[PDB]
Amino acid sequence: MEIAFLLNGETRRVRIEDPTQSLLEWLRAEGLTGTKEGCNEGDCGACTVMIRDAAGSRAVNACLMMLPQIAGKALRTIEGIAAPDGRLHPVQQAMIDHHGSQCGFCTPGFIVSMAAAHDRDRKDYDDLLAGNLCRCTGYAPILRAAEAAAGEPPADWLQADAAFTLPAFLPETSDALADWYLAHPEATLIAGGTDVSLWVTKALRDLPEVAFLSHCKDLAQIRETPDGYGIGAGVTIAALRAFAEGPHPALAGLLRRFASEQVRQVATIGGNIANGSPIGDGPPALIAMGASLTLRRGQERRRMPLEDFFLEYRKQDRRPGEFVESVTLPKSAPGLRCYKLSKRFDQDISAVCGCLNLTLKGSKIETARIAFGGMAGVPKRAAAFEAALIGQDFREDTIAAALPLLAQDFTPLSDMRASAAYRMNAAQAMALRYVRELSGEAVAVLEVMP
Amino acid sequence: SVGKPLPHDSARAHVTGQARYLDDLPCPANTLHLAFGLSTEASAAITGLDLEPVRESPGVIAVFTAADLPHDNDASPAPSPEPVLATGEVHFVGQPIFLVAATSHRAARIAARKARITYAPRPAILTLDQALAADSRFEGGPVIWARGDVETALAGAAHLAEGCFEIGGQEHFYLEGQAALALPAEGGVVIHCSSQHPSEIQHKVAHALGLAFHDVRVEMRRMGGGFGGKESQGNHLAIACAVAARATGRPCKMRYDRDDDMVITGKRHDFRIRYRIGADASGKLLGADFVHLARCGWSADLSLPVCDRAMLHADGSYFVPALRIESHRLRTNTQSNTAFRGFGGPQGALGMERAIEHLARGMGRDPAELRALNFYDPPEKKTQTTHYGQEVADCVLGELVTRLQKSANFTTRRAEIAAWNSTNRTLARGIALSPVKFGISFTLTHLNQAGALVQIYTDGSVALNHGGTEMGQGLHAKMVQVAAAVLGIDPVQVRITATDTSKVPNTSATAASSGADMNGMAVKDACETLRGRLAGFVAAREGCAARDVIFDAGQVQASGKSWRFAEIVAAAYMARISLSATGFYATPKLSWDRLRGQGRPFLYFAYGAAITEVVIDRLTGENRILRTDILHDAGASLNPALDIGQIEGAYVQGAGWLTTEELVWDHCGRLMTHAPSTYKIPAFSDRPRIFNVALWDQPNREETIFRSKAVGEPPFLLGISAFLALHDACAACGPHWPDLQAPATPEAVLAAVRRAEGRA
Ligand SMILES: Cc1cc2nc3c(=O)[nH]c(=O)nc-3n(C[C@H](O)[C@H](O)[C@H](O)COP(=O)(O)OP(=O)(O)OC[C@H]3O[C@@H](n4cnc5c(N)ncnc54)[C@H](O)[C@@H]3O)c2cc1C
Ligand SMILES: Nc1nc2c(c(=O)[nH]1)N[C@H]1C(S)=C(S)[C@@H](COP(=O)(O)O)O[C@H]1N2
Ligand code: HPA
Ligand code: MOM
Ligand code: FES
Ligand code: FES
Ligand SMILES: [Ca+2]
Repeated sequence: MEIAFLLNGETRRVRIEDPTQSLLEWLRAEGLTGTKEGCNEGDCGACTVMIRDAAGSRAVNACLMMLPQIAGKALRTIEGIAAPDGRLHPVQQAMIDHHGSQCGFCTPGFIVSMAAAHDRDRKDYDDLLAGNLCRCTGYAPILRAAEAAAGEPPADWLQADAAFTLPAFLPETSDALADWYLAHPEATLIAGGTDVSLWVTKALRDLPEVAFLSHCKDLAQIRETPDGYGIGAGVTIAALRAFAEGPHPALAGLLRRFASEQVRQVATIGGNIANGSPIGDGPPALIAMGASLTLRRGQERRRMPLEDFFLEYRKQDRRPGEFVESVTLPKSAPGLRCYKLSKRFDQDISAVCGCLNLTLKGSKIETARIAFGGMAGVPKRAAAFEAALIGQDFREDTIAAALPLLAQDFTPLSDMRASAAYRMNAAQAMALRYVRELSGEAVAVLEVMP
Repeated sequence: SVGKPLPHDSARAHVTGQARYLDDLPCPANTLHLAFGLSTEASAAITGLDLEPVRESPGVIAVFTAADLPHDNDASPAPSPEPVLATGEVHFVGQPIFLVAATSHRAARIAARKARITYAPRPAILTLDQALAADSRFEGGPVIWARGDVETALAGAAHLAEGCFEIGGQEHFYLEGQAALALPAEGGVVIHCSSQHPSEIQHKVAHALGLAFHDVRVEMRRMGGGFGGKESQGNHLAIACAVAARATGRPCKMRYDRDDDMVITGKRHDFRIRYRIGADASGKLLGADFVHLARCGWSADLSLPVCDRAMLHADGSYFVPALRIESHRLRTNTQSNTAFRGFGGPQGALGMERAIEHLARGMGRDPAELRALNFYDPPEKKTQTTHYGQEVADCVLGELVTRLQKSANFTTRRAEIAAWNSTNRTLARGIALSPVKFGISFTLTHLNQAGALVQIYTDGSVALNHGGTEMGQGLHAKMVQVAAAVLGIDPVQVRITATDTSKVPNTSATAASSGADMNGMAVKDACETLRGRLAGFVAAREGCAARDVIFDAGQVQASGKSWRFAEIVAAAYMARISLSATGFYATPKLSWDRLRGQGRPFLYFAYGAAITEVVIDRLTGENRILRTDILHDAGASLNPALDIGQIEGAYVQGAGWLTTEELVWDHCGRLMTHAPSTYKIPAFSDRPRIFNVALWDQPNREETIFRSKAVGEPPFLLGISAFLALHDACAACGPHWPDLQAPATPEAVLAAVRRAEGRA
């Protein structure tokens, strides 16, 4: 198999024999030693590389990304951030000026993350560089550097890559995929790869029969249907957050703390849903807002409430030859709030994840849509708490009274993330949170002035 | 150019991605790759070892067992042996049992897991209570030091606070992992490795191969972070490569995968500290009785000097007329704990800080005021001594803290928080100030030495080499600045060469913050021998005294005439004068008895103070640092820019240790937090939203390299202020003592909140 791409301003044609090989490994084997390996788990951002195509330019993790995915794209690593003549990028110089490096090992990753950010005039550095771990500097000098280089024109040699092109199955369209997966039910489907590639790097697994869904535009669509928004499974979390900015600020506010920017750019909603994780952050949000899932078995097109998809741990309502096609969100959900709790705010998976969405018919609670992650082995609604809330007065004391029912709704687990007691306590904590927020009370720690 | 805020020596190379770390180095096509096969048992005898599926795994060239080792099987820096490969029995989950030599890094890793091992499990020792009950310890019984009579003082104490709290460990999480490369070179080997102590690497590799020291050469250019974790932990890999290379005939390279790295290597010693502290009616401290329960792991490593520094720093910043410490260095069937930025110091200090905080709260007094009252006295009666009997004739904390409180607007801010708290009931703010008194020097005294080698070439350029290693602390630039200052030339003329045991021998580790301190002097010595030669050459030529020959700004001046530096050197070359010189330094005034707990172990102390402000969530325990204000003493700083960097960095690491960073083992000794997904170091947004770092600018009293002070470790202790402010935030929940445990995770914060509130 043969793919092509623009590696640091020059076209490169590669003969793919091992489809599972990561972009990090390939580059370093090429002697492009500038991209570092910090963890091989998508967590630290030392391997941050800059890809470009029709969609624009973005920073991604080289260790998560597999080669076939960069076909027909413009890859720009650290050894290419500087101009052909040797002149340093505004980002690079500013880091030297503002002592943004110490040991240096995390610098290539930051420079790429900052350059890609500079290329799109993006300025939310907290969120932008959350996926970039530095253990030396305290981040303070890296912020100065970023701000100092922000008052500079974009690199033209980096913008020049835009004028490009204008063993493993790669479907162009959903039809092509549907036919193929129908005959190949045992195949390993790869969307973003931010879960699949961990099996190869950490679990040290081999994967025969592979397909790449990231080259399938009609699967990656956000369309407006009469009933709501039919969001395709190929849509990236970064994209879903961007869309939700308007219609659903609460999901967008939750997706901010989904993974990191380098992961959000390639991780998809279909991947997050088809993974079926009890700690997955997508489903608890979507279930709480009563979103419907759409499954496709070639031509077969089943529909269901998202919560019904998840049967048991490592068990989903998924037919052989059937793939997650799309979700459908309602046009509105103003009663939605989403609380993710973890040790650290950025780049840390949930211990407890509470999404609450109550309807009020003037003081009295009409509908209860309360969903949790990490409280079970499968994302589910708090049945007993929900039921015992219908018709009640919307005040703390009433909610305080129904709180114990959650201990009959869930039996939390203990591990390194949290103790079962705490998980239970924090689930009930999110209910008192929900009431206080709607009563116009200060509750969020992240919204506090220094 | 000492004092100038110049950049790091490889700043551009970092930014361009052209700086080489071990795994970046080019090496022969036949370079094999190595991986360990780890124990799945915390305490067991090995009954069966079938390595057949390992040998038959693809690409595997050699498989090694303890039996296959030609000589020494010891990697410990301690006098007590620690096997590189397990010898019939395993002592923790992750202990290397066998070594795999395969044609790729993946291949070896894959092959390592295909082991067939049978165990005869024995009872594990995982908690401190088990070790304490079963007497699983080191040094054969505890170490106890006492000054005066604590029991008598505490008996008649106007005020008293008792207490006990946990302090969790800390994984280094240097971005570049542990890594080494062995190159067989005619009878001997060359070792490239990511280590803080190349001289020990030589030592351990030599013994492993049965070679005299002059047959082993360690080169070390830069580390992608070290933080103490590379002071000894590198030994296992360098030995593995040396041994595999000897057998296979090929160059060998080994690097831990992140999960392997966190499971195998040690961490910061976690402590349980019990305290009894007593005060005056005026508020002066009478006595403090401390008990240190330290987790050392399955092996000694560097635990002995680590717990020694915990004790040495159990006075905090305060004069206590009577003080006792009881130090239990307990052995557990977990990872062998090691050095970590602060070296047991931050634990001892925090014990004193938690105690004095509790005391203050107990008598309803402002903690800041109480600490202020109980600092050591300023310079200029006989001088106060520490509990180990060392005079503190350099304590500037009274003056410093005052300055920092005014600049940070402390009193007003505190009141503003009081009001904010009383308007909120879901969110609570907290503010606290904590001081630092960190002693400087290796407590193992003979390690307080450094060497240098300087070359001046005929074109005027300079090659500078020393024993210290660059792990990102800006040591190399600092040395260049010293070298350029002494010679009277522009830093650009001075090039730093990689650390090399065949260039500068018998070096200590780059630790105890003595890197800049000692090596700086060693550089100075070598340069002054060089400057001395050229001055004497010019003097004789121009006819006058050498001390009248002036080296400055790349120019040499004598007899009203002035040459360029290069013009003198070429001339001295023609004249036949040696333009190569060594330099050597050893720290004076140092003498103390480890057992007696008496003497002068340190040359001077490094001081500082931090005011931290935070916010907590009463419902979950979620929390954020909102602002920090630091004033720190770097002496007459050698590089203010680099020094600010070190404080900003160290503070975040200190704070991080006492917040989101938490090590967790299971009921079987299996570390559960072994990936970055589970271990949570400070992320970008985690930085203080306002970060105010200012240097206390005042020369050292002792004769150190340009009156500067070691800034490497001391600012790490400033992270205590964050843990104290988190506690302060809990104090404003209810009337009860919160008893906040370290690390102060969301769960730990919620617990302490509910205690103060009195909710079960
Ligand atoms: C550093 C890091 C941080 C992370 N943080 C979070 C987090 O904060 N919150 C959270 O919820 N998750 C997090 N994750 C894990 C998360 O589940 C995935 O990263 C991502 O959401 C999955 O999307 P993907 O496109 O990468 O799926 P992939 O990795 O491509 O696939 C995952 C699984 O889903 C299957 N699959 C994918 N698409 C389909 C489809 N269309 N039809 C049928 N099957 C399909 C694949 O076969 C595979 O079994 C994190 C992962 C990493 C590495
Ligand atoms: N960037 C960076 N700074 C660092 C470290 C590190 O690994 N990286 N380690 C430290 C530790 S543990 C020590 S002992 C030193 C060593 O350098 P010095 O002796 O020159 O201060 O400073 C500290 N500063
Ligand atoms: O402070 C120290 N750091 C490292 N090693 C040591 N050995 C004695 N003291 C020390
Ligand atoms: O901890 Mo630093 O003494 O290596
Ligand atoms: S190496 Fe840490 S993100 Fe890829
Ligand atoms: S600078 Fe050393 S890791 Fe970020
Ligand atoms: Ca370590």
